[PDB]
Amino acid sequence: LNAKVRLLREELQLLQEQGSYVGEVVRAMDKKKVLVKVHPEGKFVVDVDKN
Amino acid sequence: EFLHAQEEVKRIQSIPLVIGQFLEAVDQNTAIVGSTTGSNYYVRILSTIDRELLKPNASVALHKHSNALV
Amino acid sequence: TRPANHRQLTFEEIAKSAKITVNEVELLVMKALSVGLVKGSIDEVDKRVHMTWVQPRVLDLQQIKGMKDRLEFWCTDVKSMEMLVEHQAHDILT
Amino acid sequence: VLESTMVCVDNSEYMRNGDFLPTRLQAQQDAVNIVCHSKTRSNPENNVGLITLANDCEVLTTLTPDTGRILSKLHTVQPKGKITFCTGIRVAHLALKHRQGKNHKMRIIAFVGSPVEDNEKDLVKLAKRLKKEKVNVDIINFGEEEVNTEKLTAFVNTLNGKDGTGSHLVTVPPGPSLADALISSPILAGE
Amino acid sequence: AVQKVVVHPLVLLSVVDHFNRIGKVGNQKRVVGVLLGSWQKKVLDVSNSFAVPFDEDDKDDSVWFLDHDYLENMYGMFKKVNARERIVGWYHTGPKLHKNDIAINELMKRYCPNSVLVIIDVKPKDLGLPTEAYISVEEVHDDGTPTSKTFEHVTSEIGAEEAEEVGVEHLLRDIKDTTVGTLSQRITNQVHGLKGLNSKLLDIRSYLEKVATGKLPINHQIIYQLQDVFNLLPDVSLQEFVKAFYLKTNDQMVVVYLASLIRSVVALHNLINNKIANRDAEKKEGQ
Amino acid sequence: PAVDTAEQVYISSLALLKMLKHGRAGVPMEVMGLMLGEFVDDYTVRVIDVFAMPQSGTGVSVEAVDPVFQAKMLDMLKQTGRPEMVVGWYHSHPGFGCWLSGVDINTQQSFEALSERAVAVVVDPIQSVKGKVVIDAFRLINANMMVLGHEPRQTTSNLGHLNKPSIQALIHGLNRHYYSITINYRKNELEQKMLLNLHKKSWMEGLTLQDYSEHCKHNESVVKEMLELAKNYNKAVEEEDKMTQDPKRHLEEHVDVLMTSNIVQCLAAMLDTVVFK
Amino acid sequence: CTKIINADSEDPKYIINVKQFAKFVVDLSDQVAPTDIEEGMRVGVDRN
Amino acid sequence: RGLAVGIALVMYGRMEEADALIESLCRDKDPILRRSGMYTVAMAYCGSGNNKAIRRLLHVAVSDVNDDVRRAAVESLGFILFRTPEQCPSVVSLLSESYNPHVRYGAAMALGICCAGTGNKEAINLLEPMTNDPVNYVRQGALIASALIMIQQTEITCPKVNQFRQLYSKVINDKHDDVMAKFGAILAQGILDAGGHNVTISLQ
Amino acid sequence: LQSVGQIVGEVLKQLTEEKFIVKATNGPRYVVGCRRQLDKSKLKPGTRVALDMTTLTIMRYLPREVDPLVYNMSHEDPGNVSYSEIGGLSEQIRELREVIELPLTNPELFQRVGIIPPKGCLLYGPPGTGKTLLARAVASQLDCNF
Amino acid sequence: ELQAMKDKIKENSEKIKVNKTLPYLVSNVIELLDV
Ligand SMILES: Nc1ncnc2c1ncn2[C@@H]1O[C@H](COP(=O)(O)OP(=O)(O)O)[C@@H](O)[C@H]1O
Ligand SMILES: [Zn+2]
Repeated sequence: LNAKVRLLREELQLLQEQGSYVGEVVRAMDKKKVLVKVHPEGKFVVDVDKN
Repeated sequence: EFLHAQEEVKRIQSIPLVIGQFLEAVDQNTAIVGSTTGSNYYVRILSTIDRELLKPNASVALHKHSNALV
Repeated sequence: TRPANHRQLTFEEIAKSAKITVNEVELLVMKALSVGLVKGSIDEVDKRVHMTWVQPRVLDLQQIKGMKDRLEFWCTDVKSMEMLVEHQAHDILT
Repeated sequence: VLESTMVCVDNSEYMRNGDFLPTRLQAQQDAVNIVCHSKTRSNPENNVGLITLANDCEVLTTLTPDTGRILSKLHTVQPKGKITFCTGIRVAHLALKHRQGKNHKMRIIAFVGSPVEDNEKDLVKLAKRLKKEKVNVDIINFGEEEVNTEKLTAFVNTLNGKDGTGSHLVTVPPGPSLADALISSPILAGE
Repeated sequence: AVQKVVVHPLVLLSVVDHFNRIGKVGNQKRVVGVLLGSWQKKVLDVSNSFAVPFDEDDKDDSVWFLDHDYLENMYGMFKKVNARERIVGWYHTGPKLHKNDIAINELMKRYCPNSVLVIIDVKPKDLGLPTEAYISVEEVHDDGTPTSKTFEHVTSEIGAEEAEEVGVEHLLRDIKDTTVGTLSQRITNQVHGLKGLNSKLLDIRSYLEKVATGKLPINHQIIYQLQDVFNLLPDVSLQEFVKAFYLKTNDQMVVVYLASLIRSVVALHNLINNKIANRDAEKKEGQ
Repeated sequence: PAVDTAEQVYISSLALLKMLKHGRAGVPMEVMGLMLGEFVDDYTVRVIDVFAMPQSGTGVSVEAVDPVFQAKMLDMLKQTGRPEMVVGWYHSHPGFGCWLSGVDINTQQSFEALSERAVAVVVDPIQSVKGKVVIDAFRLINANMMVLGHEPRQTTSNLGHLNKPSIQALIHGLNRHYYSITINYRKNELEQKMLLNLHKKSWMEGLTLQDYSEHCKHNESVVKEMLELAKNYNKAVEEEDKMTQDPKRHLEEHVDVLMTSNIVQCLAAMLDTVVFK
Repeated sequence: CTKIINADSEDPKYIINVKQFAKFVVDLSDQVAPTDIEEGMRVGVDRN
Repeated sequence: RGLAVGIALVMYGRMEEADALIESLCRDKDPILRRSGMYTVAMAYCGSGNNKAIRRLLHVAVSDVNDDVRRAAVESLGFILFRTPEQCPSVVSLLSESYNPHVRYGAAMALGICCAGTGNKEAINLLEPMTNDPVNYVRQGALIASALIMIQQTEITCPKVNQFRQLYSKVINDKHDDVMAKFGAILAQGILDAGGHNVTISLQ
Repeated sequence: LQSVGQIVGEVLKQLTEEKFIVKATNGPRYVVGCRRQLDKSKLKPGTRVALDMTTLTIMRYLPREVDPLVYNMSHEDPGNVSYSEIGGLSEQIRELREVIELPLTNPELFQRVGIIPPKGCLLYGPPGTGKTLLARAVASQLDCNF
Repeated sequence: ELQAMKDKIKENSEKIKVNKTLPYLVSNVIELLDV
């Protein structure tokens, strides 16, 4: 039962968290920075995370 | 306490949802969708949506703000 | 006067009431029904009348005392069965 | 002089009396108008309210510094019913208690021309209680003087206690002019 | 007149806060205010309220100082803040009426034609709603008795907009019960219903005893209503009803029996799976 | 004397209900209002009640404060018996998460200049959907301290934290310009009871009988679905055994609903039939 | 800017055609003279 | 909070003469007073294994609405059970895998207090997975409890102390680590090295 | 002040009784709910709808779109000519009036006879013997939608 | 009552002022219906 409840709570938290855009990598310019174009709006240089 | 959890699930699976197209299954309980608003998102699949019935380029309904494939 | 338990009325007892032979108690009950005072039905095959309504009227203190006694009995029964049910289901009541 | 006042106006049937030209109703209306004008002109920061004494007492204007609204509201008062002076004075006392400004003197002016039907014992007890709550009652008598003179004197004496000149009684059996009498009354002389 | 009135949780909490405020700042027997809502047919919806200064004598029971100027000022202010709300009644937090309530309702009827009085019991009961709705109707009693201006009960209910409803749910999440029928909760609900019925019968019985002994007068409408109750009592000793009841009980119990059979079969299958898994695990651990 | 990360705003139930009502009573407008309450000592903001403000037309800004209205209602409520100062201000951000814009920062700066312990409360009526009340409380940071490098808010206790700051606020300056405050609710027992009264079920509802025709129809629907699920369950178990779940779960749900509904109605029927005679 | 709606003497009420976004109406303010500001050429609208 | 802890301290050693005050506090509506009641139960039945107190603490730990009270109840349970250190893990293990992070933190601290200066094996085993949790304060409590349990334990006696010392060093030396987790690790190192490896922690 | 505009859309599928798939024109497509006072039966695919801005609920239906061509074609049609203004062609009036009017007004004649009502007629002739006028007269007499 | 009516003229005027925050939008009036 505890596993069931924990799974449901994690699912609730993640769903209540918003979504995420999808982008195509134009070029991996510089370390920790990635130039990515996201449809439809302009192309941004993103500060890539650690993972 | 396990009750109220099914309740919150059925409540997040509400009426004013937005239709979209499920493009690909990136991984378990997560996938890429394209909202009919005209933009693509990488959202989280709710549980119990018959992954077998969730075929590529299918018509899905997403939470209006979380865009989750409810 | 007749309670709902045995509210069935008979042509013969109506005749023993206000003086009329049992060939027009039907018409009397019909007039009551039409003017809209009592409600129910008439089964003249067995010569009885079923009532399920009576135009309420102002009453007397003795009548109210009898009604109070009846409600005493009803409330006692209600309390008894409440105690029974709560005692029986004590281990699931939230 | 910082002050919060309540004009208690009687509107019983006896105000139909035509002795005061044109009628007692307009006579007392002009009386309240003039007294309110004088009191407001004296330290405008004072505030004024209006109580009507009818079969069931009523309040038409809570403590306010404006006299125009008070006069406009009073203009519609009509003669009707009978006076209930005890309820009127108690309502006035409650309103003074509720007055927003606590730095004021608790005064109540009452045009009480009528035969007041109240017990003497409770009458004097209420007068003494009002003295305890530090009330200044001004009483305008025009009407059944022969009936209410002793009771109004009891009011004044009990409220004054010793040297308590704050409470006043002015009686005008004749009807030359109510406004003239009130302006030439000792209550308004100090104002 | 108005047939129904529905109060809002916002009104309830405002009233409770007003009473607690007055009590904290000084002991008092009542607190009074105005009720703003909207009209949709004869179903009033009290969507808001606000206090007004008020005090009265407990002995004479005829002297009080409701502040009509305060009332009109704050009504205008609330009109400015939100438009679609108008004076529909007044509330007081008194467990009992008083000889003044009629006079204060007379005062309020100037502001509203169909002014509704609402008695709100801050003290929490356990059976019914905490709000009672009354309306003053005076007419020539067709009963031929002397006519005296008095109130009349009005059907009351508690209802909330979506906003207040989400708010109250978030506040109550700690003790909120499951929004679904669970067997234990349903049994408890039947027990509570029996509690309520017993209490209502006891109250009616106490009134009947009072009338019979003579401490009160006799209300013809009350006697008529209790006559209708006793006359509407059903008969459960009739054969043509006993047979139908037995039939329905048997149907329900066949459904229950099939359900229990399926549940037992599933439990046995689970136990078989557990036995197989345990034996496999022990064999693997040994080898 | 630096504020520590233990200060907490105790929003009354009345305050929260009024705020959310006003937000949904004027969405999509940026509704505004004051928050009457009393700072207790240094770590509490006890928001007794909130204060609706007329729609000023110019969105939300200091120009919408309407000082005459504010002061006159302050005095008038004080007369009513509610003597509290103006602790902070609330204003909605419909749909656009919870955070402060430039005008919001300016207004909060004015409030802090008036008294440097007030708060800025943000409520989102659209995203405060059933079961979620997305509200936030904020206060500004001082540029001198930020440049000096000393942390904007002291941390003497494990409280204050325990909350995951929203990425929206992080982007809009959840720490560069301002900082969030924990929100507690002062749920009195009496208020909790009076709220319960909302969906509290009357004894009529408790002791009533569900319609028998609809009851039989529902029983048939569920029993037939259970039959189909039983067929599928057999197929699954047989294939599993031969080779060496969802049908079982659905079967359990259906059996549970059948049992509970049937037993409830039967017991209610007996209670009624031997209570009403 | 597309038009000045005759400037209505006072209260000019200019019309703007923010590209690919929308068309709006504006008072502008903060400039010297409602007429010497602009007639039909590029302009910088404030954000909110 | 101060009054709660103070009342609990006052009613120390009184095994059974306090039951009236425990009942009153536990019935009270204030969550801080319920927490005071849990602390009072612990101090009253300190080092007694009194099963009435254990039952009350446990029922509060799974029934009450205030997560602070739940955590305090679990810690008080540890206080009750320290006298038989091997016995507590059998209880607090089931809580340790709880959905309520406050309950998890309470389980961590209860295990730490119970098996302080004992070097128990299953206690450390339970703490480890908790030492790897997504929540912050649960990790903090797990680290501190492990420090309490392993204070003055050589690798030979407890073949996990080296692993936990390396874990403490790692968790301290990190970029993205949560502040509370780092704080717990630092205090854990301090406790494990307390007294220059000459002082242990024992409640008896 | 206390009114706010809705969102014009068109239903696409009557989903579960409360769920309606509505496509907001020049925008996305939602699944929305229907408010209390509405005719779900009236709501059919292709019907216009006024959704709410915030909650996206079907506030009320709206009649099907009107093409600009059909609007100019129908809503602007001045026809007012009595049969007396068609001097000749009394017989052709008989046949036309019969076929057009009589099935419209008093179809029970056709029902009693057993024949199904007619639909249309050709009305062909040399360039100007009078056809537009002959149709205008019947349109005016029936005062129906021409 | 005319003074109160003038005050209501004032409240109407301020309502117009607040609701006429000039930065409007421009839109076609395509279609036109009524119930
Ligand atoms: N029988 C008739 N009576 C009166 N006018 C006629 C008759 N026949 C033709 N006309 C005239 O001839 C014109 C024919 O116009 P129209 O009907 O538009 O073209 P068409 O004759 O090809 O149908 C009309 O304006 C009408 O006045
Ligand atoms: Zn803002």
